[PDB]
Formats: sequence, C-alpha cells, structure tokens
Amino acid sequence: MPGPAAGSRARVYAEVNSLRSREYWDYEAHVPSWGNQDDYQLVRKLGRGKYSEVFEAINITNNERVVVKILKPVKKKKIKREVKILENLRGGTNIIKLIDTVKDPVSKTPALVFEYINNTDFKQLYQILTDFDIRFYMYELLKALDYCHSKGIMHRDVKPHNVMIDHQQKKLRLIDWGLAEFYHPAQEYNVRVASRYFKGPELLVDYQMYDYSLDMWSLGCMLASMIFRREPFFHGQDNYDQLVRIAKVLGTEELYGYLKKYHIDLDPHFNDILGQHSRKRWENFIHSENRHLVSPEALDLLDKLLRYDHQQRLTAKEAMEHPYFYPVVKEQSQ
Ligand SMILES: CC(C)Nc1ccc2cnn(-c3cncc(-n4ccc(CC(=O)O)c4)n3)c2c1
Repeated sequence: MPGPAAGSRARVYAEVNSLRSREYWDYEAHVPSWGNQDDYQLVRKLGRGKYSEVFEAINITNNERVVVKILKPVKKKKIKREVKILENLRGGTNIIKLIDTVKDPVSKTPALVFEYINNTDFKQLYQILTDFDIRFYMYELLKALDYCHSKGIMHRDVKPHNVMIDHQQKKLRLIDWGLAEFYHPAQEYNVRVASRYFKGPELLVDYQMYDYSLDMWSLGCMLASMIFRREPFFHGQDNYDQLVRIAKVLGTEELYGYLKKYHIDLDPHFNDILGQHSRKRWENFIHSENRHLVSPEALDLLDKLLRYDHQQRLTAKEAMEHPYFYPVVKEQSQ
C-alpha cells in the first residue's frame, strides 16, 4: 500500500530448508508415534505454562529419572510441529534431547519425555558466575543456537527459564521448543512470540519478516544482564514500554533510521512514550557492582548483538568466532 516495505531474508541460512526434502519442514504432515504413560511415574512437578504442566519423573520400567511435559490438544498444529522440530534437533549439542513421544492414555493425551538435566535457576546462579563462567555458557548456549539455525530453525523464545544449566556437573541445555518454527525465505511471521523482556525490537513494530536473527537479540539480552547484572536488562512494562526501555539504550534517533531502513510507520502512542534519548555508551552500566564481569570484549560483542537493524547483527556462528569467547579453547582442539 502507498508506502511499500522491502522485507528481509536470513543473512545466514536464508535458503536451507528449500534444498531439503519437504518431509522435513512439512510438520503439518508429521504423524509421530506415541507411548503410554504407565511406563512413567511423574514424581515431582517442576513447572508448567499456559499450555503445558511439567513434572519430574522416572521410567518405571528401568528406574531411569526423566522429565515429562503434557499439554491439552490446544492446536494439534503446534503439537504436531513442536514434535517434528525436536526429532529434527535430537543429537544437537546443548539442544534438549527428546527421548520419546508418548501419549499418556491418562487423558489419552500426548506428552514429551525429555532428558533430565539438573537446572539451578539463573536467579541464584546468575550472581556467582564469572567473566569465564559466562563466556563459557554463552558460547555453549550459542553452539545450540547456531545448530538449530544451521537446521533452518529459530527457537523463537530465548530466556533464562529455557536455558537450564547444571553448574555442579557443568552442562547447558536449551530446553523447550514449543514456540519455535521453520524458516522459509520470507514469510510474515506472527510477531506475538517470545517474552516481554527478550522479544526483539523487530517484534515490536509488528515486523513479521524476521528470522534466526531474533534468536540473537534474545541471546543478546541475556548476555547483557549476565554481564552487567540487570534482570531483565530491559525490564519493560507495556508491551510498548519494552520498546522504550530499549530506545534509551540504542537511541531514539538510531531507532527511526531502522524503521526507515525497512519502511515502518511507528504505531501512534510511542510518540508520547519514546522521547529523545541518545545511544548510551555501554560503559554507562559498568560500576563496582559488575566491574569484574565486563571488559571491552563483552562490550564489543554486546554492541554488535543488541542492535536495531535486525539484520546487521552478528550471526549465530560469527558470535563463536568472536574474541570474547577466545578464553575458550573449546574442548575440541584439532
Ligand atoms: C519446564 C520449564 C518451562 N522450566 C523449568 C522450571 C523449573 C525446573 C527445574 N528443573 N527443571 C528441569 C530439569 N530438567 C529438565 C527440565 N526440562 C526438560 C524439558 C523441559 C521443558 C521443555 O523442553 O519444553 C524442562 N526441566 C526445570 C525446568
């Protein structure tokens, strides 16, 4: 309509799924097999969301501790898909492992039996960390991101509560994948995904032509909080204040340029809201309280991540080939 808008495309795996069997991305056509519950004794309920309840369980057959989740047939679509995706991920570094899709004849409803990892909530955890114990998980976390990205998939919801971490042992597993989806070269994607603290700026202007990049802003948000000490860093209010909380960091001007870059009329409102703020040196957040966590690296890596242009951001991999993570000879030396 008068006032066209280019659009975007994945800058990295922009065409992956295509050069692939339809079977693959056609999850609406994915009829997975199921198992009973009976084989599983749901010990203690860890959590649950709007559609899924989540318990700690153990496979009766072989006293093996495991995690299980269930969720009414809200949209056999989501369900259908969530499954295909996960099978399509299994065997992926730091990617939650889907043990087996079973339908607890309990209600005669489907459930997932995920591997079990001993999570310790970032709340307590995100404070004992260290310049090291951070680069370490980020990178780790990343290895996950880049992998699902490499496989044409953008989780669509990055946040602490989806990033378990066994600090004792020392492992990371980006659990969950119920909001994720497939990435095909240009497709208006609901913008109503993610959380009111990570949802990227892009998903504020209701800009659907997003991609893997989204998985990075989030990843961006954590890092900052992890490095500076704010949780969340952009602790927003109205799904709209969440745009200003940012605006004050990336810049009000710098912002428009972005919406100019992609023909975007900023919904009214923000007018009264926004104001005229100017990009803030990330140093404007480094005080005693976090002095030891920061460093030029994180500030560097951080600037190239938390950016408006949902395109000009570091890639899932580039991230890993970035300096800040050098401190990790990534156990693999060859
Ligand atoms: C349940 C999630 C939302 N949060 C949560 C909250 C408290 C806790 C405590 N431990 N814990 C936990 C531990 N191991 C595995 C999973 N798990 C395996 C897959 C999924 C869920 C999935 O992958 O969808 C979760 N969750 C929690 C996990």
